[PDB]
Amino acid sequence: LDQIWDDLRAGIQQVYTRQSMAKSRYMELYTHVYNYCTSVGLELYKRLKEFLKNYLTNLLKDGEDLMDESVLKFYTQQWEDYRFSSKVLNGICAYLNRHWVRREYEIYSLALVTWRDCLFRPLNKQVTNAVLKLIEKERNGETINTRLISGVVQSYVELGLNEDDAFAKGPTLTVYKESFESQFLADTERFYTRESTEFLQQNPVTEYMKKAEARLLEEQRRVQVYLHESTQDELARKCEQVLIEKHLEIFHTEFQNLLDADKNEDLGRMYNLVSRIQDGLGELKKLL
Amino acid sequence: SACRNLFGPVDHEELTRDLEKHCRDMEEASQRKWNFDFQNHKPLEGKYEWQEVEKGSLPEFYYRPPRAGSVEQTPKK
Amino acid sequence: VSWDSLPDELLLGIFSCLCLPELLKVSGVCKRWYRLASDESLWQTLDLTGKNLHPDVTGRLLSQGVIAFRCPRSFMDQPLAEHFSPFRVQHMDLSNSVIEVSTLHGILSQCSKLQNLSLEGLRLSDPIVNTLAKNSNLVRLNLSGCSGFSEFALQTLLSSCSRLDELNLSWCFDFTEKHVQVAVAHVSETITQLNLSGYRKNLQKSDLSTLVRRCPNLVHLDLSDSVMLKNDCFQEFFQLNYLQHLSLSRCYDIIPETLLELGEIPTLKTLQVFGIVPDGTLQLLKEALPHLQINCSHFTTIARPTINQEIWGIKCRLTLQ
Amino acid sequence: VPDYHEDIHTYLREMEVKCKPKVGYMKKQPDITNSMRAILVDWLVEVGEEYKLQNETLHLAVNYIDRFLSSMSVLRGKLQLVGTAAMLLASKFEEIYPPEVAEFVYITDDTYTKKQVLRMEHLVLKVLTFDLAAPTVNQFLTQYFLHANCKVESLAMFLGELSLIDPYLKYLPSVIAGAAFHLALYTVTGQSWPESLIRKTGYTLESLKPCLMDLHQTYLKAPQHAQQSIREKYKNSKYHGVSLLNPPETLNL
Amino acid sequence: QIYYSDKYDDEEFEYRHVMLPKDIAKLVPKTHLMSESEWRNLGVQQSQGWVHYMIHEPEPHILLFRRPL
Amino acid sequence: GTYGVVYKARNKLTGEVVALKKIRLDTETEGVPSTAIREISLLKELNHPNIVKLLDVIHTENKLYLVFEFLHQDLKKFMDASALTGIPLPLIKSYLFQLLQGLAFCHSHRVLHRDLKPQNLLINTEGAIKLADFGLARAFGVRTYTHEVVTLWYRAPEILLGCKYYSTAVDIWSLGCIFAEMVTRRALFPGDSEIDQLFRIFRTLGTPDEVVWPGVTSMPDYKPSFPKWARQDFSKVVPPLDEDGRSLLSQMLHYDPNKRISAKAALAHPFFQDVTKPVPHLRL
Amino acid sequence: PSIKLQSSDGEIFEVDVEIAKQSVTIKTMLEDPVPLPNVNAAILKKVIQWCTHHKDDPPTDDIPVWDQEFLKVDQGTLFELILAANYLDIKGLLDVTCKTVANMIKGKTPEEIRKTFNIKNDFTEEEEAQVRKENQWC
Repeated sequence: LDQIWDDLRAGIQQVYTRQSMAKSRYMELYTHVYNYCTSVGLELYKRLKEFLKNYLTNLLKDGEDLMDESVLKFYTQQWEDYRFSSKVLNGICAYLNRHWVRREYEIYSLALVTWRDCLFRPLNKQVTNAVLKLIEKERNGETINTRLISGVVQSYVELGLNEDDAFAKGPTLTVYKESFESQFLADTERFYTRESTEFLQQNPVTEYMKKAEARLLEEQRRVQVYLHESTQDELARKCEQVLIEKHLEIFHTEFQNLLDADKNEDLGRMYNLVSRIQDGLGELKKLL
Repeated sequence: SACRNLFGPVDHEELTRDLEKHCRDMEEASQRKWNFDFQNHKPLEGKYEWQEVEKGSLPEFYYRPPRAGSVEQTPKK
Repeated sequence: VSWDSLPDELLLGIFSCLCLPELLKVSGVCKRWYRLASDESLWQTLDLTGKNLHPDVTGRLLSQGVIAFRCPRSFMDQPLAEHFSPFRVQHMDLSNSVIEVSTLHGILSQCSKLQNLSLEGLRLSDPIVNTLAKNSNLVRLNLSGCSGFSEFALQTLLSSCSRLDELNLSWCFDFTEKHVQVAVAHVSETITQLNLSGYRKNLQKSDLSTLVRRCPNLVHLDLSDSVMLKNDCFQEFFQLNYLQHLSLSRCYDIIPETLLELGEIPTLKTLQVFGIVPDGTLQLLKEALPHLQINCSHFTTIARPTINQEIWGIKCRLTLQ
Repeated sequence: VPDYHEDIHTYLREMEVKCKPKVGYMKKQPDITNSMRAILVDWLVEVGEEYKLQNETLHLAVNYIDRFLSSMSVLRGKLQLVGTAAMLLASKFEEIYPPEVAEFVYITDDTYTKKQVLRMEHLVLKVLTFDLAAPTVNQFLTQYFLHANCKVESLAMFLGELSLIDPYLKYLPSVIAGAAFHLALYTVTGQSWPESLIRKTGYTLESLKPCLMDLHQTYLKAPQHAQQSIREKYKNSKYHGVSLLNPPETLNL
Repeated sequence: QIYYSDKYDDEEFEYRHVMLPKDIAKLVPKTHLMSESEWRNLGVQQSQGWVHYMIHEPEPHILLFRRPL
Repeated sequence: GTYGVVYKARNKLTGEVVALKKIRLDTETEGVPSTAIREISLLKELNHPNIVKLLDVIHTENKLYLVFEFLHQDLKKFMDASALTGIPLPLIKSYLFQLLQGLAFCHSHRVLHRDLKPQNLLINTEGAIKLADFGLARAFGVRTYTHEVVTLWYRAPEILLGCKYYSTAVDIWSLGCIFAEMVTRRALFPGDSEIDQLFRIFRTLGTPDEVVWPGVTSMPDYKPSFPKWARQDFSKVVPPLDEDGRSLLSQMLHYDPNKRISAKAALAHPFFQDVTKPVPHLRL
Repeated sequence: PSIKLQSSDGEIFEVDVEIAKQSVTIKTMLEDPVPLPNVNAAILKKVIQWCTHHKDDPPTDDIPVWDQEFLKVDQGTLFELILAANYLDIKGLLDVTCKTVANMIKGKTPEEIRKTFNIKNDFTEEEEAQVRKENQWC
């Protein structure tokens, strides 16, 4: 029908850019939806998809093109608001999900798919690059607004595509793995490889060991407050393979001279480090 | 629901006496016309020649009670 | 009130609480209800146990969208006259029915998504099996007592079918050494349960050896009434690893005593040896290997749909008592 | 096949006059009243329903009750045991799997012992002298129905049983059967007594006028009667629930 | 116990039926009928080729076999 | 051995045949048997030359006495005596006439026998034969009754295929079987069990089908996987019997109950309208 | 707490939140005087009564007798009640109403059913013989 469509579109305009409308309006919208589905709502479904594509493209037109530190405070806000309002919209058109979508596309999933097709824009690489730039404060600086990161992390977790893949099973972190974790790991390796060597070329190895242990504990903590839990193991493996596992000869020399020295405590930290890596102790025991 | 009473229990030995005095009607006529001691399963003096016919004479209805090797082939019996 | 104003979903909700005779009855009310009497959502699971019927009627019913079609011991010895679309039936049971070869060929030349089957006792032929080869998804199968097809047809069938979980090619009374040879040569590699009994003077040593060195996942096996099985066959089974249920009943060429070796296979659970073990000596066998169960399951289980009206755990809703 | 139908009809018409009980018998009883036998027969139909028996059992049981009371008096408390014994007789004669004596000595709330039931059983056999194949209305109705829809029969049996609830004993069972059939046919569809029945049984409408008007008036008075176990029983869909329809106020005879 | 029957045949098949005692008859499956290995396990003793082909509902303790000519 | 006691009486009467029957009644088990009640009530209501008469009923505290009518010999022993000689044709015709008369009377008076067999037919020394064993009688008005009838040797395809209504045409089947039996001194259908019985019936009269028996395929216990036998020539089934008798037997052992002749219809057969009345030739 | 449920004509019935939570539509609306322009007070009161009767459920086919007697009412109200249950999307109530209608259809013939439900027959007198021909095997 037509006369229903105008008021429905106006109401959906109202639900986005939320102003906390009253339940009377919401029942009016629900009653419209129910009334049209009793006379088989393919046409209304098509109109809904069309409208969402239009609105989200228009929103993309504005607010974009910032390249850092403001693509985040824009993207997280827009993603949060859009997710909430789309959840409400799924609440409204609940009669479709029961009687026509059952012969195959749920409204919430359609909205997530459309926002995914907003993700495959420069808005995907820009935000990831800016997050990498912000976490470049691995060195220092308590300016890391964690609310500017956790939002994007959760968004990447959530947007795992689901449109009739199989069904809603649980964690679908495909997009997270293939668009954020790889770059993060590569940058982590690169930065640590640079800084560890430049620090070694200027200092005695004891401070190197201390800094290595400190950075290890820091990078184990960091995941619990920034990133999804299915990341700790690989990050630990890579940071160990970089901070240690590639200066073993220096470890052997310092091992010899610390046996020439009189520290039984760097003993323990050295043991913990070398135990963190595979088969190290054999070279430690053999020269021992 | 159908488990109902109408009047409560009533005396019973008067019922027994009444019914047995009722049953004392087939005691004079039974002896008269059939001259057989039915209550005692005994015959009587006569007028009806009582015998005990052998079982094989009359048809049975009158006394019927109420109601490597070990091959796979065929071994005859 | 004009109840013809109800929406389709509510009408289906109402109809989905009926029984087959009444659902048939309400079909003749008005054209809309006639439409809704066949809407591919009420006709999930049908049942026609022993009810005589006619090939066109059964074809129309299957085309309506049947999934679990159970029709054992019903007779259809009449010609099929109409064409259809490829069917959607998945669990087709036709055991023991007196049916004609042409009718069975016609009905089987339509189904192609067959996930399961059973053709017990029937008589088959070359076009039958050739058409049956298309079902590249047969989890199970059964051909017990069937007879008529040829070696080339058998090998083509078994080559075409690969995912086959359980096979039961038993007791066919026209096989030869060639048939059993090609069977063991071309059987798939996934067989969990297999039965090859009956072939007394046709199952030979090289055959069993080829079978055991081809398929390593036999969980249930039986070779009853095989008269050429020996000690090396026993060690052939020792090469097998998951044989939880064996039966060599009436294998006349075998002494009772070598059977004690069988318990040395770890994962065995049962052994049915009717015919060879004389009386009394069964207690000897039990005490010799008391970690088993000897002569306790009289009847097979390999792809028999029913062992209780439920076909393969699926329950039929549309029925005729 | 009609090879025997008319012969059986004639034979039944002959039998029905031999087993007809006395009409004025009721006053002879010192401490029983027609209202009391009405309560007893109501209990009786309740029992017959709850055990899932046949109505011909009820008709034979009430016939034995009548031919026993009309030929023998008894004190107050024994009507219940007499009714139970009549039920046993009718069930054993007719119904396929008769209930046992235990159920009947139970449904009386265990008020009497089994042996007294056996003794009064002997008694009822004695007075009846083993004459139990009596004719009743239902056979006549079933014969009539051959000359129609299930509702007609349900109403007809309804009227007949309402009649046997308690002034009709003047009429013969064939008479009551015919009057009930005609009235029920008129009530359900307005059709009149066909000519084939007049040919067969010889009855005409005028010969059955008095019982017909008695059935009409008692049908009117029935819904307000003090007892309606028959009404609630025929409320069931098995009988098409036809006990709830309106008693026509005036006929078009 | 196991009582066999004589052979009665038509122009194309030849038949036989077999009775069972209570203990043996209590075993028969009421869903599917059997095969030669099955009833030989039961305890029938006869030739090669007889096919079990019918169940009679009123009396389950009777089996019916046939085999071609 | 062969326990029991009987009694007679012969004083002054033309119909002087009497015999006493006593039936035990256990004091507290169901009381009077249903068979006893059906027997007595259905028997003291019939009177006919071709039917045993009941004279009195005596009911004690724990026993029952029935003053039946004595008679000489039944049929089983009589045929066994003449098993090698055969039975004279006029005697057969007279016996069949009396049997048909008795059946016509019993079925007119709404009584079903359902238990006819030669062991329950009693003959006199003058050729008169009378029925007996009215313990299985039931007064039919047709409803669904009891699903156990005469005997596997003399049942009918109505009951064997488990039909629901078995109105009064089964006695005709039993009578036909008895008639052919005494004619050939061989029971036509010597069944081992119901399946053997059905297979024998088919072997003699061919496999039933819709053409022969309308609505046969829908019977509760039909399975078209039955053997495909053909109706043999009716002649060698009953050799010593003529053409007209063959016609009567063929229209008296017809499958369909509706196409099976009744009693009074059978009374008018040519074969049958020729009527004699001889006396039995051997001791009774 | 409680909610002010307003019918199509203002019959505001204040009802416990845990009672209205039974209806899925109201549940989701509350998740994030309310008029329901498709239900009048007559049906709404009966719905509230039923929900209060089933408010503490655990959460043929053994129809509860309470509902059965509650359903012992005439046709038009049953029709309106089924529509209201669908509109508010309450599982058990819609299920029991559907089952009752089903059992009430059981038994009758096409003529009787067509008569009682005010169903307008069409395309008949020439094809019903054919459609019955499609159904001998019943």
